[PDB]
Amino acid sequence: YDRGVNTFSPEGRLFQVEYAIEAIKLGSTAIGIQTSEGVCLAVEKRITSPLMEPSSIEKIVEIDAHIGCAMSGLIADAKTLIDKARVETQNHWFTYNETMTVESVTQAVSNLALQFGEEDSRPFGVALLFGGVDEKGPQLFHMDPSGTFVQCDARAIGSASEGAQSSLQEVYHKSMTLKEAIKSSLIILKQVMEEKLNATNIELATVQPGQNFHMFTKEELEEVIKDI
Amino acid sequence: RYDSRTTIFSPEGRLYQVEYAMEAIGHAGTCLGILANDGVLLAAERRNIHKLLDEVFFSEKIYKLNEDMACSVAGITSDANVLTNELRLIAQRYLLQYQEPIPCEQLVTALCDIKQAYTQFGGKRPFGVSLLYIGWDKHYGFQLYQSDPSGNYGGWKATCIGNNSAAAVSMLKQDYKEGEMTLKSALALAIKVLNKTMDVSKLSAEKVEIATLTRENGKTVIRVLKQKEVEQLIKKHEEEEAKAEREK
Amino acid sequence: GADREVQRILLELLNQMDGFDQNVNVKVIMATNRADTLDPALLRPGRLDRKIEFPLPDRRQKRLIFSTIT
Amino acid sequence: GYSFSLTTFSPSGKLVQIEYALAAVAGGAPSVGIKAANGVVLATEKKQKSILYDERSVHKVEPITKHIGLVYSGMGPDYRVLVHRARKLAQQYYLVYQEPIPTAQLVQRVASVMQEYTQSGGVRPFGVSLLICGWNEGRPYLFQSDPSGAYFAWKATAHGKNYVNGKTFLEKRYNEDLELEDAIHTAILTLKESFEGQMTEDNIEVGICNEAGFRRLTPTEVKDYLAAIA
Amino acid sequence: TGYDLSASTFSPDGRVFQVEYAMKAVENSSTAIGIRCKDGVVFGVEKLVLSKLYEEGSNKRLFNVDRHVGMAVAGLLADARSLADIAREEASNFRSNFGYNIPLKHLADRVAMYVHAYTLYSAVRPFGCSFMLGSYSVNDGAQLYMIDPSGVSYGYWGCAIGKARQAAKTEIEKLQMKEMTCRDIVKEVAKIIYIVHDEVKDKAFELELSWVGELTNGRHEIVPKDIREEAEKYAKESLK
Amino acid sequence: LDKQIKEIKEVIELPVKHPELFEALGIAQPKGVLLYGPPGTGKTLLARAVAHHTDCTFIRVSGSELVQKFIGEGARMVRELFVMAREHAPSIIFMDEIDSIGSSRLEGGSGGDSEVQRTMLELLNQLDGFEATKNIKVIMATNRIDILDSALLRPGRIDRKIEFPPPNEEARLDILKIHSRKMNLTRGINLRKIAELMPGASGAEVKGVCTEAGMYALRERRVHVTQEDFEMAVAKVMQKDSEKNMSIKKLWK
Amino acid sequence: SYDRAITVFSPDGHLFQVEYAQEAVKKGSTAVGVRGRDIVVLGVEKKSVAKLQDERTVRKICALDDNVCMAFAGLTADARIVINRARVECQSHRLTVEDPVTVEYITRYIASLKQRYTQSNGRRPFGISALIVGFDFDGTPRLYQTDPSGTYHAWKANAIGRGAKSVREFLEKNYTDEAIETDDLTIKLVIKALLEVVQSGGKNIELAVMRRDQSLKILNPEEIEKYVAEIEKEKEENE
Amino acid sequence: SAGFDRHITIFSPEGRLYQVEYAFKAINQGGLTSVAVRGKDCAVIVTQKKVPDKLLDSSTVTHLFKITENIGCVMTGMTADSRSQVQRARYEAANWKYKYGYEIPVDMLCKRIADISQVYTQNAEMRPLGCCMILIGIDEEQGPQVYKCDPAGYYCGFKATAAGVKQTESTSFLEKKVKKKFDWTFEQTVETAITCLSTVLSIDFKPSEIEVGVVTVENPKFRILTEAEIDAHLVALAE
Amino acid sequence: NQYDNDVTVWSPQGRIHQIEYAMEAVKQGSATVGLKSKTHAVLVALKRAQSELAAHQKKILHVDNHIGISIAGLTADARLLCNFMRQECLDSRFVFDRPLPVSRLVSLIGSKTQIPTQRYGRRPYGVGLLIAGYDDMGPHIFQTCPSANYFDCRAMSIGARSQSARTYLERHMSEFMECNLNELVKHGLRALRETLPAEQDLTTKNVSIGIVGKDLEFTIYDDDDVSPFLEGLEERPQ
Ligand SMILES: Nc1ncnc2c1ncn2[C@@H]1O[C@H](COP(=O)(O)OP(=O)(O)O)[C@@H](O)[C@H]1O
Ligand SMILES: [Mg+2]
Repeated sequence: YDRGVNTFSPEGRLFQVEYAIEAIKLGSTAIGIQTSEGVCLAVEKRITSPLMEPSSIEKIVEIDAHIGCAMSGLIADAKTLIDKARVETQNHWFTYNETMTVESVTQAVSNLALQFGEEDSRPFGVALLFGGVDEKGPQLFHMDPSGTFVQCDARAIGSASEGAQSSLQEVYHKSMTLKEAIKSSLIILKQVMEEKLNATNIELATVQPGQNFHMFTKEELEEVIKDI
Repeated sequence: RYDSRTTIFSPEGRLYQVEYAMEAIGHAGTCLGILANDGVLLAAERRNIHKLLDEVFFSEKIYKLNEDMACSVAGITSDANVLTNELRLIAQRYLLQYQEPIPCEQLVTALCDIKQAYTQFGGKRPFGVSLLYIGWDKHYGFQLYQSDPSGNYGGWKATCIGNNSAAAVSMLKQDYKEGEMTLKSALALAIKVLNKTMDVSKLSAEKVEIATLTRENGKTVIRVLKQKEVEQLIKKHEEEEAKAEREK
Repeated sequence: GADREVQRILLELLNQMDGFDQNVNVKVIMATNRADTLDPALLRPGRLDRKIEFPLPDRRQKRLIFSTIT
Repeated sequence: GYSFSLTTFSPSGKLVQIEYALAAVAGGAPSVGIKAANGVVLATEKKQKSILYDERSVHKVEPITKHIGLVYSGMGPDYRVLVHRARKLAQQYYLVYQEPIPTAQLVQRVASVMQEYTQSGGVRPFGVSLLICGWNEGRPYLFQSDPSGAYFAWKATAHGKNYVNGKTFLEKRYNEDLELEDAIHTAILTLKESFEGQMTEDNIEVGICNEAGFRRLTPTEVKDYLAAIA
Repeated sequence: TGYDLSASTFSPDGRVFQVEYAMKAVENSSTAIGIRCKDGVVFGVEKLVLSKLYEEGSNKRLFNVDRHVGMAVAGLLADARSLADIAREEASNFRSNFGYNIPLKHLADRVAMYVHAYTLYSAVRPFGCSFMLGSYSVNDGAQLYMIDPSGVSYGYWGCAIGKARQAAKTEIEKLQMKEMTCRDIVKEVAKIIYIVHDEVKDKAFELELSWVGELTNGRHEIVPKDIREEAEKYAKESLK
Repeated sequence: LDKQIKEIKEVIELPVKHPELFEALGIAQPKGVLLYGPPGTGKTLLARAVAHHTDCTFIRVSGSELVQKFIGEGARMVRELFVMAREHAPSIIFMDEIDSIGSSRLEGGSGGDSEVQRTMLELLNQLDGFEATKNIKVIMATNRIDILDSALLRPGRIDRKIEFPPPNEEARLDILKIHSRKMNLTRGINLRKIAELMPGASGAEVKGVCTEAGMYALRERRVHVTQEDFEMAVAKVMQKDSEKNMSIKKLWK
Repeated sequence: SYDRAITVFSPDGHLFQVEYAQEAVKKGSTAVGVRGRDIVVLGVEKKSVAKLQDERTVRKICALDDNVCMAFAGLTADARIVINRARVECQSHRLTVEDPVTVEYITRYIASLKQRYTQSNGRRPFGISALIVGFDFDGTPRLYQTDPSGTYHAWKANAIGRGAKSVREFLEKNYTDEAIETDDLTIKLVIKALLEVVQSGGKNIELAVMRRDQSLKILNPEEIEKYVAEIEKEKEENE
Repeated sequence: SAGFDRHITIFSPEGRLYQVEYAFKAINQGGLTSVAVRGKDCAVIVTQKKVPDKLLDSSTVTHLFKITENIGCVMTGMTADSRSQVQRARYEAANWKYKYGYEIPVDMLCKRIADISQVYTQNAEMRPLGCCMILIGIDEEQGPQVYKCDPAGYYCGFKATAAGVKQTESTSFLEKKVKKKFDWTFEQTVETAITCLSTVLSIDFKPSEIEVGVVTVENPKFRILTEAEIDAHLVALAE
Repeated sequence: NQYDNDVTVWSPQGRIHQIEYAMEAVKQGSATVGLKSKTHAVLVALKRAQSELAAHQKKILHVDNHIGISIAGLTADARLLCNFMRQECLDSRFVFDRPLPVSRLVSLIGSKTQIPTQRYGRRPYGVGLLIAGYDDMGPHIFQTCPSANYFDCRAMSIGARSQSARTYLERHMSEFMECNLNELVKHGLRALRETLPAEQDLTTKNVSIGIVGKDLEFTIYDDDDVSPFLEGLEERPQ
């Protein structure tokens, strides 16, 4: 029971995509927090060398002027999923002129994820976190290679996701201002994951219902560094 | 198993099947493109050894792509035949589109590219044929090229593949000549290397097949050497070795 | 592995065939059903001294066999 | 070995399945084809398992064209599918070029189809060795093709069971200036050497290409050559 | 294990040993008998029913092949459903093309062709079901054909499939099945089904009767045993 | 084998017979030699001769003998083989057909070997660790060196390579004379013609041809051999009587 | 479940075949690209003209655009294939799109081609990595690297191949954060890197320069030896 | 031995296709013999109708078929394969009549069936049909012909050689019957066939236990002999 | 096992153990319960929780004004089947303005699930589905399994720990037949309660409801809708 997803184990589990979850594990982490003020995503670059352009690693992306994305796992498959999410938003908006619900974006990307043994390749070894706003609420969602997705208020994916997830669970509540949730995320990432914060290997992206511009955080981390 | 399918790398990244194709070429009949100026030649001795062999074409190793293009054959027989037909087809496409002769490097790259494409896809066996090209074009004129099963191609002024290919290129690098080394000296050196590589004492005329391209009238001619010219060429080389003996 | 092992079996057999020392009077005889097979390396004359055929008994020979047993 | 799959190479560079096909060849029906000064003679045996088998019901020498005769190594059904393909290919050439197909070119196309069957991972080659006699531009041609897709020209050759004896026979029992009658005599003599058991009009069949046309021998002529002669 | 892995490679000994697993699969399912009476064919099928969580007539094993063609199956139920759809397709194709009713022999041979073709391809497997088709053409008579997972189509005056093929056939053999009329045949079928392990070890089950016949106007119908339940009384009287 | 015997004489005999130069030069002595060539080309014969002349003991263990049916046995057998090597002190170690374990290994499937490689790396450690390299050397033979791998060949390991090509005209003459020295020849024998009529001889097949001529003499109860006997013995030892028509020019050219 | 394939994962999730492609790239020769203040320079080594061989035919540096150039290191057959694809893509993009080609778009195209070639059964991945240098970064120089995993990144200066471990550290040793004034200085640094050639001779290094506005520029061996001499004079200063 | 027999499109080291030999091991189909005889004006085929159970309708149990008013067929093999081969023959004959305007000859029909078996033998897509086949037909002023076609993909249609469980005894009996010179009438031909069946099977041969098809130049319409004719022949040979 | 890799190979047992492993894949999912009355058809699903701050996964799906489903299995296959029901309901309404009868839809689902079970190199959809519907013929509750067998059932429960709920449903089978909507939904809630361990009881977090009726369209009830349903129901004593 090793050739592919088309084989069922005696316990029913398909012995192909558990390795896809393990492929989620080998990737660098990503954190997402859902707050009433705004939905935020934090991401570690795992930068090999400073000669690298840090922005060249697209582990934090802008799906649309109302939704951003982070993810863990394989970067190429992640980029393909991001490309589909962007073209889906473009097509749906250009046709219906209504804003794409972030949950609908997750649905479309998941429906693509169901294209390895469901038609006529292999599971997309990457898990995604979406943070967006819409006319009915600001939301954060998570999805995995299996094509399932879930609404989360505070989610961690990738390597060492357990400890970061435990800290995120312990610090989170339903009435946090986005500033306090952001700061808790930064201090947690600092203590558990690698080191003190710096613009070279960490990235942040926030979304607010009334802000379709500057979906990222860039060239302003300075005020954080002295006051973290 | 890694070596069973062409699309699987070794853990070191090497591909076993194309390597097996080259070790196959190791069995191929000795054949070389010799070092020549104002002309070129593609000598290819025939491994066919039996009395009742008719050799009615009088050529089974060197195939003329056009009056300005000739190619050698060293590999699987049927693969070589289909590949030569594909060479003629591709040259026909280029000529029919442009009404101009195809350059040497462009045709060589096209064949090597389709070979690589065939080796790349699964369920398909790599073409176990390496070959040589002798040609003249507008851009570079006289050119001799070597190509392998993987789709790799390169330019060589004098090269040999097949049986004792390493030894052949070794003594070619040994008594290497350059510049004033014209076509006739190329025939002499080809005769020398063929007598050295082959185990036959007093190498027989029918055992060897030689062709050469020369720019006549600017329209060029490719002549495959008949029995008589090979005969006095080999006889002259024998008396040349006798002359080398006379020095002692 | 079975194929490699049978090849080593054949090679060891040939090595022992050429390797049994002089002044040892061992004889080695092999039976076969087809004999159109069998590696010519084993059929090499340096270690094969005679090849004897045993075809199906025809007339006369069948008569002799029947008489002998009966 | 590397024979269960057709589309892979062995470490030594051999594709073992096709020499397995060649081993199926030369285990089949013995047959001998020689080229005389004027014509080309191909002879093959007709000996079945039981006397019930009406052998005239199954010819083995088949005229591809009025100027082409064809014989196989013994793989019957594969020979039949290949001979159907060869006949259709000869017809295509005859209509496209408005001229009869050259013997060498016909063998080239047949071997090209043969090579086409020497690839993929779900097919097998026809383990048949093909002897083709023909007349082209006043010249006689004898060619041999093999399941590997290769083809060659022979003044004289043989394949099938006990083929090495036929090779030695045509080595010493041949000269290129043989007349047609003496060519058929040489063919039946090497058939006698290669075959086991006597022959009559029933047991052999022969096709001869002459520059005017090709024709397969009637069994009566086959007995005339084989019996009361040699 | 030999070469008994796919139904396209001819295993040691002419027996494939692959379809002879489909016969074992058919052996697993409960019995189902059928009797050709004077004017019609009666299909009596027992379906084991766990009364727990049931729907008193769910997933019934009687299906309509054609307005006149009835059928019974034993073996895998999903294969039975799919091949019932296939038989309906074939009957509709004949009806549309030829402009009149399909003979049962031709329908049976085409369904057997479908089964036999599915037995062969490597990428597919033979059906794990054996079935029995009945019809009545008022023009010439009644037709009946039983086809196995291998695709063998043979006629029976009376036949059976399932877990008690030989026992049910022995029970049928002493029926005066030459001449009587389907009405008493319904009771005969019911008591024959009940006599072969009605509920001896298995807790509960349900009996379904299909009927094609001249007195039934020649179309395919489910016997309305709700009237006086005479066959049910006979089957339970078969207690001793 | 004069060229081959001179190279091997240097590489093996010079250290054992004259260690002082290596002590004078400071460099450690070379450890072992690999031999490659067609089968029957006197590789084992030459190794045995070197063992005899350098007065060192001869120990032979074939690579086919190394495999065994159990894990943990090839390692044990190789290590104890070198235990006999050390306890016999001045000696030479022969691994005939080391390519049997110096071969391609199964790269996954329904099974695997994993033990041929293990015996290889054990031998590789033993000769790499230059275990008591005082008057002890190793020698191995491989048919068709191409199948062998470079794992044993890596620089600090076995140092020298030797080629054993098929005997040429003069070599065939020498082998014929050597093996027919015991034979009862007759005037009119012209061994040069027989040597010419045997192109591409394998050396051992020359021993085959003289044995065949003797067998022809024996089956006629003659204790003497003639030119005709060798001439018809060539007809049987030519070894292409089963060849020249397995379709070689075709599908391989 | 070990690798044995391209479309299955090891139990820990790694795809071993892309790693094997990475190793196949590691077998290839050195290739070190940089971008300077305004110009981009490239130098390829280990030409090893085999006497009878003429070096020019292999074309270790190939230009497929109005302005873009570098070969792909690894197996040169895949290099020629992707060369043909890059020619087709650049010409088609220039003919079809309202504006000409940019380096980012062609880099993404190559990465997507490699990914789509990897993402299937029975399709051997392109085991070749490359270093792309382009001119139209809004009239600025920039450098990308392409990895057989179907991945692309944007370097200030990168090295791939046999010296990937070494020269990168060399880069990390002296890639000046001051933008290289007199980009000839960056070319001299590239020559110093090429002194770390597989043969280390430096007499057969093939070099290209493009000033982000110019077309392809090729450096002859004598003028490249001039920069080698300047680098040697700088090195002799330690006295 | 194992390995060259797991798949059809693989040759053995001796060149033997194992699977074609395997397919012959179901042609046995214990119960059928299919003796075919040719006489100076007739062609007869007879098979051993071994009915295993009483409840089956004997009409459906038949194993002889017809697709041509002047061509008769008898099969010996697995029943579903037999009926599929019969349907394929019907398809081919219907195509031939629709195309050429006249019905397919017996020789051409058996050749087409054998070619179908051949193309399924050469390609691993499908299992070859496991059943042997015999036609009887008439060729214009040329006579009666009996033809055999087997899963080997080849045909020899000759004189007899019944492809049933009693292979060698029946074949030798037919040889011995033809090995002695004698006339050949329809009654004599059917007598030869029935004597062969009786001597190779040694059963009492009740009329319902066998089924006979026949063609004759006197009336070229292929017919199945009635049980009355079968019993008349049985009593004629019994006395 | 030699004969257990794919659905195309038969076991000597007269079985295909790949289909059985699909059944195990189904029972790996959490429990879902379905029950119908002469008035309404109701289904309830145990929504598995992922964390104390993540949404409990939806297990009741809704595609028709009169048909709904509850899934137990791989979400991929279940949602593909849900999109399939979307397609069929839509073209049926397009063809003859008829809300598709649930029985024929379930038969089509079984037929389309049978195809993977007979073809090599294609996994069967390893999900079990409970279907609730109301049509011109009556109320209806079905189940569909990867063995492509479809069943009609008054009461039913699939997934992990389903046996206690199945026994409870058997016991109250004598009740459902004339039970009203509230009684039926409360009995379904208690049936789902039967599956849970002692410490786990019915809560709006893990409970999802889906109801179709002769006078009401099929609708799904969740936290804010489930909360009125749970209040007033008997608690769980020890
Ligand atoms: N050049 C030679 N001179 C004398 N005898 C030879 C020569 N070559 C081969 N032989 C004989 O042939 C045999 C080859 O045996 P061996 O050395 O084991 O061959 P290999 O080393 O190839 O296995 C030896 O017994 C030897 O007597
Ligand atoms: Mg030796």
